Amino acid sequence: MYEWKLNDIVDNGICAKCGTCTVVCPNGILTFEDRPKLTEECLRKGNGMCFEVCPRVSSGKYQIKIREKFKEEYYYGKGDVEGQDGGVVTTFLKYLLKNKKIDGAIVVGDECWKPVSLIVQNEEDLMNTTKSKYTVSTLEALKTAGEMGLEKVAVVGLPCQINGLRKLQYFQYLAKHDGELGKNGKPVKLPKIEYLIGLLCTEKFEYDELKETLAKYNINMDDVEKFDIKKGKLLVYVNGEEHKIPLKEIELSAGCKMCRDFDAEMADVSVGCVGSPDGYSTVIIRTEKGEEIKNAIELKEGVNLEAIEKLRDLKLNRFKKEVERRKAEDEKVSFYWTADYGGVGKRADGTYFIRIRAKPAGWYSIDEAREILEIAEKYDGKIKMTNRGAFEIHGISGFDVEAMVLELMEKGFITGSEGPLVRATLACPGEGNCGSGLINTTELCKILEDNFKEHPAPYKFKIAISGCPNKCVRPQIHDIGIAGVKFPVVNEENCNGCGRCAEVCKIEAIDIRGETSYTNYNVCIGCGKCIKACPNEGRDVKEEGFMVYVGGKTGREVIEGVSMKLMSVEEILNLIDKVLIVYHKYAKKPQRERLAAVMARIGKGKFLEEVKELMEQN
Amino acid sequence: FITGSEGPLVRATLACPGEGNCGSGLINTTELCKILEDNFKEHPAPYKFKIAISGCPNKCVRPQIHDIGIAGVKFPVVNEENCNGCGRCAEVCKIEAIDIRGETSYTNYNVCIGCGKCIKACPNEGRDVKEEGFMVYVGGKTGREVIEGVSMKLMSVEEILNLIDKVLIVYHKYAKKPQRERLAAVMARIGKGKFLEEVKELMEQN
Amino acid sequence: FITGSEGPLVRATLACPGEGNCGSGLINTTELCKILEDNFKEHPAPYKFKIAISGCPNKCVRPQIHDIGIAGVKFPVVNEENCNGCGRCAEVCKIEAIDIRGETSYTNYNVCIGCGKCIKACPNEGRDVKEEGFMVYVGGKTGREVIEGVSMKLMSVEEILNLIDKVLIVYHKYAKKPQRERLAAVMARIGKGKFLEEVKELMEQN
Amino acid sequence: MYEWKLNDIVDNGICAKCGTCTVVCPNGILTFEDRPKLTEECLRKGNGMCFEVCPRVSSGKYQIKIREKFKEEYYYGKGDVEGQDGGVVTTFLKYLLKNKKIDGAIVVGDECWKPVSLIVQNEEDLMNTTKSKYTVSTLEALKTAGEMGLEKVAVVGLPCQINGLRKLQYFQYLAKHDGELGKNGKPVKLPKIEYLIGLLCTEKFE
Ligand code: SRM
Ligand code: SRM
Ligand code: SRM
Ligand SMILES: Cc1cc2nc3c(=O)[nH]c(=O)nc-3n(C[C@H](O)[C@H](O)[C@H](O)COP(=O)(O)OP(=O)(O)OC[C@H]3O[C@@H](n4cnc5c(N)ncnc54)[C@H](O)[C@@H]3O)c2cc1C
Ligand SMILES: Cc1cc2nc3c(=O)[nH]c(=O)nc-3n(C[C@H](O)[C@H](O)[C@H](O)COP(=O)(O)OP(=O)(O)OC[C@H]3O[C@@H](n4cnc5c(N)ncnc54)[C@H](O)[C@@H]3O)c2cc1C
Ligand code: SF4
Ligand code: SF4
Ligand code: SF4
Ligand code: SF4
Ligand code: SF4
Ligand code: SF4
Ligand code: SF4
Ligand code: SF4
Ligand code: SF4
Ligand code: SF4
Ligand code: SF4
Ligand code: SF4
Ligand code: SF4
Ligand code: SF4
Ligand code: SF4
Ligand SMILES: [Cl-]
Ligand SMILES: [Cl-]
Ligand SMILES: [Cl-]
Ligand SMILES: [Cl-]
Ligand SMILES: [Cl-]
Ligand SMILES: [Li+]
Ligand SMILES: [S]
Ligand SMILES: [S]
Ligand SMILES: [S]
Repeated sequence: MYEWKLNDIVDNGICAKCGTCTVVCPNGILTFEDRPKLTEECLRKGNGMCFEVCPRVSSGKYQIKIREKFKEEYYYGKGDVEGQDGGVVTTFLKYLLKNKKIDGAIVVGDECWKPVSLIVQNEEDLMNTTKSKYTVSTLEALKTAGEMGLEKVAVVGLPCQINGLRKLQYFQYLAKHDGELGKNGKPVKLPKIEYLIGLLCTEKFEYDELKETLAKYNINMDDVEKFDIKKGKLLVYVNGEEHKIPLKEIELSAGCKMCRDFDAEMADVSVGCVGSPDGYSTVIIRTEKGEEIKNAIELKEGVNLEAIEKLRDLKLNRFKKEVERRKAEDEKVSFYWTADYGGVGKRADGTYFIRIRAKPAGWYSIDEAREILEIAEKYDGKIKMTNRGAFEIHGISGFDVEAMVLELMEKGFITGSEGPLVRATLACPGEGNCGSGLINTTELCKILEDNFKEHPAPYKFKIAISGCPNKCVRPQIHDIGIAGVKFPVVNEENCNGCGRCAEVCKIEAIDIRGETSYTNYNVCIGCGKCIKACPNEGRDVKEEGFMVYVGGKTGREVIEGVSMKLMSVEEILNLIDKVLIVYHKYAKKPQRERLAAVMARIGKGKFLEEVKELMEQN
Repeated sequence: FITGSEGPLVRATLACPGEGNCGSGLINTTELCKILEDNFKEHPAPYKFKIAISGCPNKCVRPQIHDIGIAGVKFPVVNEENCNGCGRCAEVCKIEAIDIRGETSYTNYNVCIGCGKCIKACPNEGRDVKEEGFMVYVGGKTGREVIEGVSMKLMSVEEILNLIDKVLIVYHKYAKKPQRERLAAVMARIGKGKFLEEVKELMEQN
Repeated sequence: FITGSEGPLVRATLACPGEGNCGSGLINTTELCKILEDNFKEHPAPYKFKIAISGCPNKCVRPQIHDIGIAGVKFPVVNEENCNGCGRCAEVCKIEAIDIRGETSYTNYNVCIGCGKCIKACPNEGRDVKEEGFMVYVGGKTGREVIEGVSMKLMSVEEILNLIDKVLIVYHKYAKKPQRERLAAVMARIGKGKFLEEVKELMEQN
Repeated sequence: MYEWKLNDIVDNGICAKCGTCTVVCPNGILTFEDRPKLTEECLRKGNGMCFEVCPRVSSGKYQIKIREKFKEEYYYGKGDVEGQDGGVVTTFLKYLLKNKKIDGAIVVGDECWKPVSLIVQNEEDLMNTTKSKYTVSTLEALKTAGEMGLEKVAVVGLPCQINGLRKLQYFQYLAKHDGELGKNGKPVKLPKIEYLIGLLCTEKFE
């Protein structure tokens, strides 16, 4: 009926039926019935925020996870309400409402097992939403919460819903622009999602399919008191009886076959039954927001982690079997999980490139280079050497990306230097390799990489380290630049005006006069060459070390960083850490505002003064 | 294998993956790089001489600060009959050159860098090509000093070959300090307009 | 009295006292300013258009960031038979372009800006005139942005009048936003080399 | 009454009743009856192109005249049709139509001495517009010509109308921006005003 880009996901059985896309539309022309659908013509043909938040187009997982910095602490517990298992989810939501942490909760109730998305603002309304509904649910109450103007909500969701809503939270980083403007010039109205409470999930069903399946076992769904999925069985409690149906005999919603995420790995806290005794819920705490559940539930340790891990593996194997089937039948596949990994980019022709983060100063062992070539050959890749000294492998099929990246990681290689984060530090050969080198660039590069590699930033962030003021790797137009320097001072007792030093100074900073020489320090760049060329011990070291620049860049615009001063390695590490903090503080446009643009916007002195203050608190 | 790219001569030409490889690529950077290498590799110059070719205005290989720089460009012009003000193109323009107004859109050509992104993103055939080709810069460098080359104009491959040949001749004519004076230094010394005028004259005799 | 120097037109030309008034002056700034005013005062342009004339490279009236800039210059060349390496000239060169060596001296022409002071300070007729005249810059501004104009070359007063006339014509031709696009913005938009090439072609038809 | 800034001119007896303001509105919410009138709410409260073309707010005459570079040659004559005086205006308009110099003429007819602004495209319709109508006239047919898509017109106007239409021609120089965009994101549709034929005038009556 209407042209809509996501029809590619929905019409080919890849859609998770999570409901994320239908809550973000600023024109309100999307609704979720049995699937996402347009209620009228979209002038963009679906080229917009719906498509951009869809977790089955692209997971966004790597860029989200490096920001959330997930932990993984395993507990089990029970609350004080009768729930599906322990009543933990509802008890936690009651605690968050009581303590004014949220204005409401987005939860799933039911009308005779037909799920309904609800915005609940009080304990009484929350009590109708306990228990699992094992059929397609939506997130539509998020739109209602936004119409009501609620500031903050918690959302309970299946893994696919958690993944969509993490893309919503991180939209500016993943889509690289602000939320889509509607016809009236304004973005969609939605509450802030303050807590993401995830459910473990192996599958959900279409309501009609479940009801028909039950009818085959002479069960009237309308009469069921409770459903459960335990140990490969659908449990059905009706008329005071427990009925078991093997899950193998029930058709799952088609999109669950394309699913990889069992335990809602991106949630603040994930809750399930696997791994914990009956009557308790398993609780996997991953973030500081999730850590607040400790205040709501008396938690215990002793989870059966292997029971959880086996379901992770079973779900992954199901996904792999379905992808292989689609490959064999030439059916549509959306390679949404390529974004689980750093260093993966999509080429113009729909295959991918994999960037191996450049090693310090571009040194590679022969064995290392041979290993890269062997992996490239195995996957039909083509070698491209980048201008930061990285191997980049081109032409990789979406079907091979994950396997190849994992093989590279097993051999010890890090894929990365892509996306809004600290890119591979670029250093020259430096002292003891290049005859002009004044500092150990390789080791400083290794130190900077060890401390900051792949650390997130509002936009790409690039560091360069040159061994001398020739600045071959261009530190004076990098976000942070370091250049080795060694300034001379003439020794009056020894210099005899022989004249040799002036000959090696290409910038002509030396004045040979009578029986002596001078240095013009308004021109001298501290290359140290005159000190090394003098045969008469006529030039001593005035000052030497690591010269530092902050706030430069190339690309669309050339900006020279602000010259700072000579700094020690400890000071440089402090500086980089605090620059990243102040950049985060003031950046307003992820994936658009480089550090130099933030400094320009707020004032170079103001930005540098705040960095110095944080450094001194360190 | 050819050992080289050292000393006072035309160094290895630096090109990105370009069109058909990078999703942003607008020109065949590899083939143009091969052409420039075939014509000028290891040709002597008063000092090191570096050429760069970027596939689009993101300029990853920094052509705007090379002795000679080329950047692929593709400028848009809105088709008033098709554009409906949907708003999608403005979302892909990171430098915010696009004005969405009512049922149409506009381009601010004092900001637009000709990346072509809006043309590719439009779902309604609302943006056509205004102008496209190889944008050329002359007289930049990095190293001890950062100098942005003089923006020239769009040029054909044949014109670029003529230009590079003539730049090298005029550089040799006016350079006085081999191994110290880059092209940018010679242009600064004698006047950028004087230098480029003489290059143009030699190109026309060609 | 003429009321003016306001709106989108050629504003009052700004000149320093120059030769015979300022001790550093090398050219007759008052007369050149009078000539430019007589030829172009209040002439329309797409946006304000400002000319400055400095008497020497100190550039007190800032010709290097004006729409058209002129600076008087006088470059030295050492008279090898007369220079005795006394050292006086180096003392008056604030930019330190002079190398005193043994019984002679040298000038670093990658630094010398042609102020002529060494010629005047030498007591031994050791420095003669290498080159002198009106150095010209095109396409600078201050205000909301700082832009340095493109260095051209030394020009005659006859050539400068031709240049200004043709710059104004090419500026009109390519300007799209009256009262918003300065000359520098038009040059940036279409390419500095492209703009200056068109100017030269019109100058040659004159 | 709908808020409209040009009410400061109309309500204080300064309005010339030329009609210029009511032809430029890109939303078509201005009409001219006995005076300029808003037919619905203006979101800008009249802060826009109507006010910016009004010759009684600011003449713009200096910036216009330095561009038009008016001469002043005096003649008298008669055409070949019966007019007010010599029939010169109608004859000239008949010549411009016949030689395809314009697609139509904006002229003032009458219904029993009530003036009516007309867009005429042939000699037959032009002949009903001879003679002076000494009461308030408008320029409203410019809007019709714009709706019809006519490329070029001639306009006959009283001095105040000529002054307003010169501001329209020079809008970007005087208002310092492009023509106002309507709610649909597009500017007003008007023909290019290729000829402005002014009438001498000491007064008009209600
Ligand atoms: C591979 C590489 C070019 C090369 O030929 O070597 C590259 C490749 C891309 N760059 Fe870059 N950039 C690469 C170095 C650069 C550099 C130079 C550097 O980093 O030393 C710059 C300018 C220096 C700087 O940024 O300070 C650079 C400035 C950009 C920009 C403009 C950024 C800006 O702030 O102006 C973009 C576009 C954007 O980010 O919007 C971009 C975007 C890209 C993308 C990801 C665009 C795309 O996919 O549509 C390109 C991937 C194509 C591919 O096949 O890999 N690339 N890019 C370089 C990889 C370096 C590495 O190993 O990590
Ligand atoms: C290998 C390399 C650095 C790297 O880590 O990758 C390099 C290495 C040297 N550079 Fe460079 N330059 C290298 C790229 C650069 C660049 C970047 C570029 O070319 O894209 C620049 C600045 C960009 C530019 O020049 O426009 C650069 C600016 C210099 C300069 C200063 C030139 C100037 O005009 O300011 C010198 C010293 C000199 O020429 O006096 C220099 C001198 C040198 C010498 C030959 C100095 C020496 O031997 O004492 C270094 C050789 C050391 C070695 O181990 O190879 N190198 N050098 C780069 C080789 C590129 C290639 O494959 O051909
Ligand atoms: C009087 C003066 C300032 C002063 O204290 O001396 C001046 C006064 C105004 N300038 Fe200016 N500008 C004056 C020299 C400058 C200069 C310096 C120069 O011309 O040497 C510049 C920057 C140099 C340049 O333009 O290259 C300058 C850049 C501007 C700008 C920004 C232009 C730009 O392209 O960025 C504006 C605003 C605009 O044009 O939009 C402006 C606008 C104005 C206006 C007309 C704005 C207004 O009326 O709202 C000011 C009139 C106020 C008044 O009381 O006169 N004025 N203005 C200067 C008169 C010079 C003369 O005698 O002709
Ligand atoms: C379709 C589905 C499949 C599941 N599969 C597994 C599994 O394989 N293994 C496992 O360990 N656990 C699974 N669970 C989770 C488990 O059944 C319990 O829901 C979980 O342990 C929480 O129990 P509780 O007593 O603490 O929560 P309660 O206090 O009972 O609260 C239950 C919460 O679940 C939410 N909810 C219920 N149905 C839906 C739905 N369809 N979509 C979104 N939210 C919903 C409600 O909004 C409510 O907040 C699944 C749940 C669902 C809905
Ligand atoms: C209100 C008014 C006052 C005038 N006062 C003087 C005066 O003081 N001194 C003087 O020398 N001449 C004045 N004239 C001009 C003069 O009356 C003749 O119109 C002029 O000489 C042209 O005559 P014509 O035979 O060549 O033109 P014609 O061929 O007769 O054509 C006359 C043209 O006048 C236009 N026209 C008529 N009435 C109006 C109007 N109200 N508004 C705009 N356009 C109109 C018609 O469109 C037509 O094209 C005045 C005209 C008007 C309308
Ligand atoms: S208006 Fe935007 S969010 Fe809505 S369906 Fe269209 S592209 Fe999607
Ligand atoms: S996976 Fe979710 S966000 Fe994507 S099309 Fe389906 S319901 Fe929409
Ligand atoms: S298996 Fe669960 S988390 Fe996955 S698509 Fe299905 S309902 Fe969503
Ligand atoms: S920056 Fe200096 S030490 Fe490093 S490769 Fe270049 S010349 Fe050698
Ligand atoms: S510093 Fe050394 S090389 Fe230089 S003039 Fe003195 S003695 Fe000679
Ligand atoms: S340290 Fe280098 S730049 Fe400085 S005087 Fe010595 S040779 Fe010259
Ligand atoms: S310059 Fe453009 S085409 Fe080339 S790699 Fe960069 S983003 Fe791609
Ligand atoms: S050019 Fe295309 S993407 Fe942009 S507003 Fe117009 S129809 Fe939409
Ligand atoms: S071509 Fe690029 S810079 Fe220009 S308007 Fe389009 S997206 Fe923006
Ligand atoms: S620019 Fe030179 S001649 Fe003019 S006042 Fe200044 S120092 Fe004197
Ligand atoms: S040029 Fe003159 S002032 Fe300079 S060292 Fe020679 S004799 Fe002395
Ligand atoms: S002309 Fe001036 S800048 Fe040049 S060497 Fe003489 S005193 Fe120095
Ligand atoms: S919409 Fe604009 S032109 Fe029309 S009355 Fe309003 S301000 Fe005036
Ligand atoms: S444009 Fe003319 S009719 Fe309108 S307010 Fe001004 S003088 Fe009056
Ligand atoms: S005297 Fe004539 S030109 Fe003046 S306002 Fe009246 S009608 Fe217009
Ligand atoms: Cl998912
Ligand atoms: Cl970040
Ligand atoms: Cl040579
Ligand atoms: Cl003009
Ligand atoms: Cl008037
Ligand atoms: Li010396
Ligand atoms: S990049
Ligand atoms: S180099
Ligand atoms: S000004």
